[PDB]
Amino acid sequence: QRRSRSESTIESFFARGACVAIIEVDNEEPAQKLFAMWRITYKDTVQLRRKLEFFTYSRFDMELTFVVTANFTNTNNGHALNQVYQIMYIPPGAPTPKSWDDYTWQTSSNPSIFYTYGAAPARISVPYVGLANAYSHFYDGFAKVPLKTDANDQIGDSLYSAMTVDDFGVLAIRVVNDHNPTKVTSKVRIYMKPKHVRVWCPRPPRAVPYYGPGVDYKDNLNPLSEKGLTTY
Amino acid sequence: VLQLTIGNSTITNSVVAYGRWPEFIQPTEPDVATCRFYTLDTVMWGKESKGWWWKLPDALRDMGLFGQNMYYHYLGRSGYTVHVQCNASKFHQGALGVFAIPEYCLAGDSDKQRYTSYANANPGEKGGKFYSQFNRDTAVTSPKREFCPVDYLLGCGVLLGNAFVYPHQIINLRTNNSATIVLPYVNAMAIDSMVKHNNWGIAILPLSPLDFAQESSVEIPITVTIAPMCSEFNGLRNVTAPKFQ
Amino acid sequence: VLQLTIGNSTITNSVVAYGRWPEFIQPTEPDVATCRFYTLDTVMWGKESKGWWWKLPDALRDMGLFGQNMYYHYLGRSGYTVHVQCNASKFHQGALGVFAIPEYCLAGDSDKQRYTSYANANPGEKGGKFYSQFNRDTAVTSPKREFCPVDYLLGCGVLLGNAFVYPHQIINLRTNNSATIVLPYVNAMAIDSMVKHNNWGIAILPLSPLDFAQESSVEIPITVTIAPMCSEFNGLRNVTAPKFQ
Amino acid sequence: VLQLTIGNSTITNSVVAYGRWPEFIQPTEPDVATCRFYTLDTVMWGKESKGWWWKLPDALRDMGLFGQNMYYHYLGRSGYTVHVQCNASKFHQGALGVFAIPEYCLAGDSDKQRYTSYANANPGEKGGKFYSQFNRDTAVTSPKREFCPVDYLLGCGVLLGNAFVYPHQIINLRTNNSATIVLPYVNAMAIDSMVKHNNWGIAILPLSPLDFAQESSVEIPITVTIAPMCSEFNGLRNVTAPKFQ
Amino acid sequence: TQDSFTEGGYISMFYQTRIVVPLSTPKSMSMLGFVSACNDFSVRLLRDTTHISQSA
Ligand SMILES: CCCCCCCCCCCCC/C=C/[C@H](O)[C@H](N)CO
Repeated sequence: QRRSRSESTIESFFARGACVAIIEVDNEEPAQKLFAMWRITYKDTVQLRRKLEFFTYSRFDMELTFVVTANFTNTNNGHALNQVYQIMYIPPGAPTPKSWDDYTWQTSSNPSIFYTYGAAPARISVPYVGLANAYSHFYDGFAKVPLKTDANDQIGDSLYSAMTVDDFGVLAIRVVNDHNPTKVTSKVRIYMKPKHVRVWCPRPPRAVPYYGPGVDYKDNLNPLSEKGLTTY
Repeated sequence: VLQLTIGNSTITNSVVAYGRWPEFIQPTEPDVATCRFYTLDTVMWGKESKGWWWKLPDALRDMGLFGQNMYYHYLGRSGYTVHVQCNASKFHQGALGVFAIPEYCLAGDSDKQRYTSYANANPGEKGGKFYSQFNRDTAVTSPKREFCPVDYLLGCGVLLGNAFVYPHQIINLRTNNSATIVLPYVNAMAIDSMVKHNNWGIAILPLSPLDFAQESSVEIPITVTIAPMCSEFNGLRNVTAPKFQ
Repeated sequence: VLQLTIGNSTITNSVVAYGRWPEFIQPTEPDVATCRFYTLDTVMWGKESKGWWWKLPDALRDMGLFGQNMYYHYLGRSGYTVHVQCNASKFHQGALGVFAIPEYCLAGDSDKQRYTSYANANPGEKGGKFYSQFNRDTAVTSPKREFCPVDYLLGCGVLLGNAFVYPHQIINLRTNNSATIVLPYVNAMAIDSMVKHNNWGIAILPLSPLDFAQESSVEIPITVTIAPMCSEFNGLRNVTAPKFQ
Repeated sequence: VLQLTIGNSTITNSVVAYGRWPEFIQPTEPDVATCRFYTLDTVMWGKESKGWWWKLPDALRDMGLFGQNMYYHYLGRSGYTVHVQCNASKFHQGALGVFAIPEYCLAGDSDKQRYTSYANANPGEKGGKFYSQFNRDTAVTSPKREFCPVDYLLGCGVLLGNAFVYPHQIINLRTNNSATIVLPYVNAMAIDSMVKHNNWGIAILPLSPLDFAQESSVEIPITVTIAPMCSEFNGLRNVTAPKFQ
Repeated sequence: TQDSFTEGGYISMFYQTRIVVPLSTPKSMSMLGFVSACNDFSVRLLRDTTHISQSA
């Protein structure tokens, strides 16, 4: 035995940064997208989702990297000075911005990153922030149980396999700069890298296209292709 | 193969899921009232049967004092011992795959996502049945809000063939007539609510179709017997009465 | 006087009946599900009240998991801790005798002997009430088959004054507002059926009539809280469903 | 509970604020002239009383030689022992919260901010009184420049319920008739001017309204007695004569 | 934050017997409630409170 399995380890399997979200933030004269709130999850994309759903439970420290790409929108010769983007983390319960100049942007206790355009992509790390002892990719249950004494069925009605409505909060991204006379549109791509990963209860990989945050399937349910029984 | 005695119930290969025996972590532990084999309602395996599925501990919600402890206390944990019995003659042929899936989330029948109701998602001891194809619900006025498992997709968007990654046992009528799986408590928490969360899912699929001699129609019984093991509850309060309709 | 904590229930002289603390003798022993204080329905002590009586363990037949274990198992044993609460002002006067009678057999209301029905002999948490005189049942067509306890005869043909030979506690409003009796398991057998046999009888008699200032009508509440102690059951089978009508 | 003797004054639970006893740091220290109990003017607690507030050392500015030393010297420091007395019968019901707030800044009555005058901000031994609502001053020509404390806002924009974070004592008439708080010297400096800066604020709030039998109007006295402790002064010069109007 | 998955339970109060008062005594009284954390208490993931707001 001289061939090794260093690259098949769980840490190596997730050691790549996967894009999990693309957020559009526009700066223009203040129906608008001057600030964008994105709920944190890996299920907006399939690749990392499929890799993680190889297992039932996980525990990993995350690393987020933000790549910002700005462009003009129908500019004739209108130009702009280098922009600064504010990415504020809003955990469940904290107030959420209602405008791009709201008081919530003060970031007194909410962590925030101020990224200057043209610099290196903004990278930070997060520890395991799970309420339980491990993350639950699959939850075979509800959060509310409808009881006999409930006045109406909606009291106990809950989404299947949904644990909490506000899983880990949102990221609110704005352009701190005031509006230039010409519109500037930017895309922030968030790349998520698990680290120190531990996994439990392996599961078969998804074989059909994802349909929503659950195991629901709707279309393209015939994956295997035609092949002769005795054809090599 | 050998005697299997738990509490006051005895059953005349057995696989331990993930190589872990059920174990304990002031939790209330009924050493006898709950540690015993409860027999679920028998199902009938025919030539046109697609499969069956049950959810644990939901299947034992009305089984003796185990259900009473489950409903009275707030959060409880329990391992299980599942024993599937299917006796056939030497001239019968077939094979059953018995899979114990942790967090056996199933797919719905409507375009709305995660819209399955608690009543339908918790069938109890009767369980449910897989289907050959995906039948989309069309009753917009009164959606059924029930699962639509697919046999070859395992009801979760994965291929049936890879389901053997889960703890499994094959009842092949030519060699064995019973299967036994010992499941420990598997969850992201040391203890969790049982009324709202199901820890395990038992799926029985007819891998090879049943056949007998040259008979057109043949059906044989399958009986599931589940023994809670090392079950402990905590958070005693008034009794929970779920709305099953 | 001091904190009295059992399981998950705490109550802010206490007499141990016969100087014996409840003790254990594979019996099923819920250390938490059953070892806790259950509060019976409050009664109202007035100036024209003759007394009240309850039967143990009958009074706890529908109290949480204790009743479920009592009905599911064949034979069980349990000690008790009875706590009677009756709070009154400094200007109230009265006295309650709380007696824990072993085998508190009561007299009927008809000329027919030992004709009392199970439903009437097992009132539950509501209990019964003594009477000043003996009212003979006259409904020959449909006899009521109910007890006819007499206050001064204690409902058993004995004098009330000698009832103090039993374990007892006097709640005298001028000095104390509560009584506490710790009853061990008393029976001719180490363990016996609970559905058909009642081990204890709690009788509360107004030894001195209630009075307050110069008010014509005064009534104060009496609340009974019973904690099973060292309760163990055996002989698990299907659930018993007595006909209470 | 026990004798409380300071200098030549004796008073027949006591809480030490922040667990710190008053202590000394050529300061002039009158061991007897200042270390004694001075009794403030009695107030009357009624059914329509919102509360009272005093400022220390301002309340003792005209109390014997303590006031003379306070005005003659430049900067002085002093701990305090506050004793609130309110005697009521067994048939009275009520509760007083006595809070010792460090730097008890209060809100004004005008739209202009921090416009309260020195004369109004330093009432002396008479103190002030809280109000149910916020009455905005409307005398633009001659603004009153006085505080407008609000009972439930504690006069500082905070909730009354959290005021217990401060050193506090509850006089509940059913159990106790007096409260005693020992305040050390609390300031950002080891010693500071007393004429311009008040180190403590004593706020007495009727947490539960006063009531007696079925009487429509009932009022009982509240008397505050404050003993300076370990008081030392420095910077002797001509006497200060504040303009109180 | 209000979440049915991390629901904590309920607190209730009932009359065990009654309130009994003699003559010449107030028949209506008031009780106060206080809440505190025990030594085992802990918090996690600092954030911004929703109680205080500023007009922008
Ligand atoms: C500006 C600073 C940014 C701070 C970002 C903190 C966000 C915290 C989110 C951490 C975990 C998110 C992703 C991991 C959880 C998975 O979705 C689990 N499987 C949950 O089901």
